[PDB]
Amino acid sequence: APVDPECTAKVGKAHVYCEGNDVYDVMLNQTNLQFNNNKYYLIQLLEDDAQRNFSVWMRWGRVGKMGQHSLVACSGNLNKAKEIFQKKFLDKTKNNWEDREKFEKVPGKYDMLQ
DNA sequence: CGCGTACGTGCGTTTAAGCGGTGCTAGAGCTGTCTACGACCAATTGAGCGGCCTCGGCACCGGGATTCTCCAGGGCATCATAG
Repeated sequence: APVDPECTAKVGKAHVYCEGNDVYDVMLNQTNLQFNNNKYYLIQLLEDDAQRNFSVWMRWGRVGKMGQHSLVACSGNLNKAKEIFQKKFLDKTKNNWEDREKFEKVPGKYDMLQ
């Protein structure tokens, strides 16, 4: 579960935040040959060293290609960052982040990399 | 083969052409003279002609540059699809 080197705007200067089970770094994949879907989605929380100053990285596209990405900055509070992260994970998977352990692949939603 | 417009057809309106006359006069046409211009003619001579050279512009030949034609693609943007 390494920080993406492809995030040039953020590589080098920060360390991804995790907590045991709850790892706020993850890559999800969805393949579906019926509809020719083959897409991935990485999410990464990064902390500043000086202050409690966090950033949420999202990156998604067809497998292999960087496609598109978004940076939502959360210098305000890390809890906001958890909100964005967990809410988006639910939106995208229909699984809660606290209950991420018992993942059940519903059709047309992301699964993660074991 | 399709499409669109402009000319033919037909019909009604206007106006000067045609017609017929009258009248006027410019100039066409005729006639008579006479002169100057061209025919004519003979002699003269030089301008022009045939002949004869002759040199430089042109024909030819070759060779290379440029242009014209031509085709193959360098490369690169439209489009479908992703996420």
